[PDB]
Amino acid sequence: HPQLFKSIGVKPPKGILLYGPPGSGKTLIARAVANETGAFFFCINGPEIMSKLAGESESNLRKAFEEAEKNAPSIIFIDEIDSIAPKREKTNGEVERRIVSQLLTLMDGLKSRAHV
Amino acid sequence: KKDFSTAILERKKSPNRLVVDEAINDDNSVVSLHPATMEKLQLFRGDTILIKGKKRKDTVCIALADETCEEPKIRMNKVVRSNLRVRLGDVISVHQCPDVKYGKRVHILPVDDTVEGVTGNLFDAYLKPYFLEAYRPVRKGDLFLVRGGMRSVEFKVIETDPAEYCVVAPDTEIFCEGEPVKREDEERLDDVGYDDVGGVRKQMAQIRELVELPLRHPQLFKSIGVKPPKGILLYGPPGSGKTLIARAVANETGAFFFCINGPEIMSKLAGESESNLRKAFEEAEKNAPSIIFIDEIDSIAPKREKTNGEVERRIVSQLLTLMDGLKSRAHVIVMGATNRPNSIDPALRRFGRFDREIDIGVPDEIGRLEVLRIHTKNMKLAEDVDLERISKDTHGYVGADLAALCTEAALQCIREKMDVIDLEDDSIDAEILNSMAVTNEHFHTALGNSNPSALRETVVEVPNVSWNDIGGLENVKRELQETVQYPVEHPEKFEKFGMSPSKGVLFYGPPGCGKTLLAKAIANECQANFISVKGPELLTMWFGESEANVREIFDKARQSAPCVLFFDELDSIATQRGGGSGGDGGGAADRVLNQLLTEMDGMNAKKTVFIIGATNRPDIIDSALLRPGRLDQLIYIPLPDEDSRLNIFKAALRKSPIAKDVDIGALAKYTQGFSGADITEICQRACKYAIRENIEKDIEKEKRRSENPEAMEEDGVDEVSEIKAAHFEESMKYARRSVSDADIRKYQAFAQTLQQSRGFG
Amino acid sequence: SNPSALRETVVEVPNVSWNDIGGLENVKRELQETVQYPVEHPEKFEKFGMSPSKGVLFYGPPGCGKTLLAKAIANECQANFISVKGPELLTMWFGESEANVREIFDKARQSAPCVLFFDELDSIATQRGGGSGGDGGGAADRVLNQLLTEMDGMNAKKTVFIIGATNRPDIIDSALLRPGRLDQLIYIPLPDEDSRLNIFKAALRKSPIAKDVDIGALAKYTQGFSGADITE
Amino acid sequence: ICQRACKYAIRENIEKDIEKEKRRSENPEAMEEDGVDEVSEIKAAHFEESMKYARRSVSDADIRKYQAFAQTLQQSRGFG
Ligand SMILES: Nc1ncnc2c1ncn2[C@@H]1O[C@H](COP(=O)(O)OP(=O)(O)NP(=O)(O)O)[C@@H](O)[C@H]1O
Ligand SMILES: Nc1ncnc2c1ncn2[C@@H]1O[C@H](COP(=O)(O)OP(=O)(O)NP(=O)(O)O)[C@@H](O)[C@H]1O
Ligand SMILES: Nc1ncnc2c1ncn2[C@@H]1O[C@H](COP(=O)(O)OP(=O)(O)O)[C@@H](O)[C@H]1O
Ligand SMILES: Nc1ncnc2c1ncn2[C@@H]1O[C@H](COP(=O)(O)OP(=O)(O)O)[C@@H](O)[C@H]1O
Ligand SMILES: [Mg+2]
Ligand SMILES: [Mg+2]
Repeated sequence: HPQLFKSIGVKPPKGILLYGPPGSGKTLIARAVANETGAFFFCINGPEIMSKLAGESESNLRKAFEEAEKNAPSIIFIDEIDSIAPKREKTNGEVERRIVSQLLTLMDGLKSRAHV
Repeated sequence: KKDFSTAILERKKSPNRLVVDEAINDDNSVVSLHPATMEKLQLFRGDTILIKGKKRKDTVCIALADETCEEPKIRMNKVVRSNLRVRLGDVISVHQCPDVKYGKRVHILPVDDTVEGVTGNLFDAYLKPYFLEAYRPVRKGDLFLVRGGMRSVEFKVIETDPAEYCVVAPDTEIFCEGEPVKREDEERLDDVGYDDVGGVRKQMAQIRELVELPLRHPQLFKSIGVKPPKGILLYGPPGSGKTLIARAVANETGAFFFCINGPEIMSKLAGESESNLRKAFEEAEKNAPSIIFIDEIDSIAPKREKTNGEVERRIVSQLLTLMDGLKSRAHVIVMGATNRPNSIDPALRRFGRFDREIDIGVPDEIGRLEVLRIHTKNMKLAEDVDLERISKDTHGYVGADLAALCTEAALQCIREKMDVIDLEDDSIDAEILNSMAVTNEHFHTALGNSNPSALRETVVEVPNVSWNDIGGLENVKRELQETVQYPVEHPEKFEKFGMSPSKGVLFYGPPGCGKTLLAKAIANECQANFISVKGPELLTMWFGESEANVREIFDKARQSAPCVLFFDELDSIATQRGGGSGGDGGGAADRVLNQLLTEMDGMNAKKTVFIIGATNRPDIIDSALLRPGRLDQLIYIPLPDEDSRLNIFKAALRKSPIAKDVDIGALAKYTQGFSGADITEICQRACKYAIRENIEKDIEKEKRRSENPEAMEEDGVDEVSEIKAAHFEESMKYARRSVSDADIRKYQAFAQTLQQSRGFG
Repeated sequence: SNPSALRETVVEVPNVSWNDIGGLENVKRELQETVQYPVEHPEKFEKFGMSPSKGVLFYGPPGCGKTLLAKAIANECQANFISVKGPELLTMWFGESEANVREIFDKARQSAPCVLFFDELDSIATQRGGGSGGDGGGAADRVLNQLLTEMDGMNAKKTVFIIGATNRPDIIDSALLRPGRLDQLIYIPLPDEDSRLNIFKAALRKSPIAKDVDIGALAKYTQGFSGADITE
Repeated sequence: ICQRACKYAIRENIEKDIEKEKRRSENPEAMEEDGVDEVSEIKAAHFEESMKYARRSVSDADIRKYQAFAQTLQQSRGFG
């Protein structure tokens, strides 16, 4: 129902961060919402993206974002952001910095909405 | 004289610019002036004039005359004003167009939102009848509204021949050329202008003086002979409006823009960033004048110690080498946004590189009100939104948090109306989908449902606490005035005697008497920026950030002169250096004390930045802080007496109703030597007893009325409910003083120890 | 089987009501008019102008009915009750460390309204005297200052109440008694003859009692006994 | 003491200046008379006012302590 937000004039939020104890139902809640709302759900696992070779991880993330923006409406359930985007107290891994910056750039370029 | 620190923003009066307001005539190409305006401008009947508005927008309109119009107003209708991106009460320039040049290969196409369910043909019923031989001036891109019946069809002028502007003559051969322009054209709603940045009127003034003047007036700088600065480095709390200010000042000036991003460059693989930066700079230089906004510059040039990465070092070196090469003087201005001035690699702070630094701090009360009024110009507000109280309630909210608050308020307003709307489909009724106006209750709910983001930030403020609501202490007030205001307000007269006043005061006395109140009041009266720093904050931030705060506090106090820096609770750190001290905590306390002593020996050398400290027990204070300079001046804050107690009682009860039989003088005589804050606690306890009595009475009356429904509304209504003598009698009997006679005797003993001048009476 | 998240924080509404305690009638009235009214009837105070006080320090003999009082007031207010003891802060100072205390207040801020409770303050609120400071064993230098800094920011929030308890009112530092940080002080006394009668009735409410036992005789016998001793 | 006298003198100077300005403002018919601001030197009244508040930075025991610490190094006094 985008009509309400068109009439009252507010941009709906475009990001949710579920956090809680490990094994408490976060993935289940996300999957239930995706299946109940009938949207084109898309899953990006943490270690799965982080386990691939250099250069391939950015390609996978870019492909996933483009595919989600291709079949609007869509959802991109990034899983375990702790693994792929850790807190940067001190790190030197070039692949880690590249993947974090790629995620930031894609997230900030997502502002063209199209129900993502 | 005038304050010229913000001398660029204000307009200059001219007989060529007028004010915009409403009119009567409703033709798409007419505006009604007063004949005196035409006489002053040497304009006549039927002339087609050019109107120039905000964000470099302009149009052509036919100017007619009427006596009802006022000379300083233009009487602009709604459609043209919408095309000019202005509102009533703004300034619009006027000129004359010599070349009408009726168009030949014009193009006129409609808009999607008005052709939905269109009645049918628009060529022979909407376009030709009202624009053939109409001689209406037309400018490319104008969204003009026409009616060929009940339906109003907006039209966008895709193309004209001549391209800029023309007149719709019968020579125009175009029909409704099929394609309706979608609303996406207004999706890029002319990006950001200047009215979309509000709350900061000095930082924007500095940015304008550094950017818009070099790129639009090289004559002044060439005449004076000064080399204008290139590097600019915005910084402030995250989400406070840095990128927005940069876009506002770069899009309004009309210069070539180039928005480099931090992670965007960093995301690319090694060996490409070094090429991307060089290509970006070489492209920007080629299109003088040029602005290069490098967002999140802290990501691509971090502190070298904090990275120890080869690729990071290489990209930093490439950036430095490129930046030093901007001396071509080809009007290339670099603006590197960040949020921590201490986290940037210091090699970028040298001369030639980023050297001007501007702090986009958190907005104040008027700033928050202005941000709210800017953001709520689209929501369907109700007729009871009181934004002044909303702005006053919110403290520590940066602009982004205020935008989130407005969005949350609208979401709450939608949620409150969830009873009627279904879930399978929507659009149950236009009227039901209408109304739903956001009232004050939604704003209160959203304010209670949200959190700030700048509570820990040092709020360099200008307190509103005046001399009043303190009471008594006339001698201390006058001594503080002579110590503070005169060296700031009249610095030239002290040169006549050549005796430079000191730059420190110490406040010692019983715990709680208005020690911070006097400092805040004098800062308010001098209108100097006030900074409140406490001992616990420094002690915890030492372990938080490895003592990278104490120098920063003095730097932020020095960059805002005049300033009355205030240290509260020196008793934690400023204790004398005992011989039995030990441990990490004592070491940290002594390190903080020594760092403070080192900084005060340079901040009190010059620059006239005032320092006032307050301590609860003076004899335990280290004797280093009483040497000449630093905190030499000593002031004792006494316990208030009967007259002062009456004054403070009146100040406390000024904001609350009081019964006329409560002899406040009898309360003053009732108390003796109380600790200032205990009087406020007595007032609060009286208020609590009064509230309990009033709520009990109301609940009993409601229960009585519910028990007997037939008892209609009697004359009994809630009165003023003044705090009567019973409340004070019940409260004062629970009084518990905070300072025993031993503490005041110790303070008096110390005061007399210092006051060796007792024999000079 | 054993839980995997037993060490997680506690956010709940305790089931203890006024009837679970007895003898503290005046303290019941005072706590009601200090906690319940400022949240459930807020606009009256701005009607009178002066703002209420946020924070209450209980002091009394060990085991005399302090924690039960906080539970009861949280139940009456129907606000989330977050309980953080003394040693937990010290052991987290070497776990999550510096940010840990902040996190607690954040979970107090996001779960408004709340009644944050600090028991065993004597372990951390030792006075900042001449012998204060010390190494990592002297947490009174770090956690006390961090707690003061965090507590000075809660004044802005309308309803996040702070309650502390301590058995050693003498050793408590003086920075926790200035207005803005635990302004009010309440003395929780040892239950007296009527109070001991009520507490014995409350303790034995859950179990059958023989017909030959007189509660009054036990109450007169047990004069000077705290609540924990009656329960024992 | 000298700085206190200077500050009191500047207080007197600003008070006199504002008094003259108010007198001129009242009945603005009063033109620019010959009462121009004088040298405004520090007067004996200012010094006497300041003297009544000056403290004493050295007690009666520290002087004797320093004298003893010096005298223990001056043990040739008995043979001088
Ligand atoms: N709140 C819940 N309601 C119903 N089933 C649940 C709930 N939480 C967990 N489960 C079930 O428990 C199992 C594991 O939960 P799952 O949602 O897969 O873990 P998770 O919380 O996603 N793990 P983590 O990534 O550590 O947060 C599944 O079979 C779920 O159906
Ligand atoms: N002073 C301001 N005036 C008007 N709008 C503002 C102001 N400050 C922030 N905003 C609003 O804040 C929203 C987003 O803030 P923005 O200025 O984009 O964040 P930022 O501070 O640039 N982020 P970063 O570069 O990550 O520090 C926009 O919708 C702006 O309208
Ligand atoms: N004479 C007074 N006039 C106005 N307010 C007072 C006075 N004395 C005490 N107070 C009140 O007492 C409170 C604390 O007093 P203060 O002197 O700030 O204590 P401290 O010196 O410990 O900071 C203030 O909020 C103030 O409103
Ligand atoms: N008024 C009371 N009614 C019932 N039990 C009480 C009462 N006061 C204390 N108790 C008993 O005291 C115990 C809890 O004491 P607590 O409040 O934790 O004291 P402390 O905080 O000193 O440990 C409970 O087991 C309870 O049975
Ligand atoms: Mg999971
Ligand atoms: Mg930015």
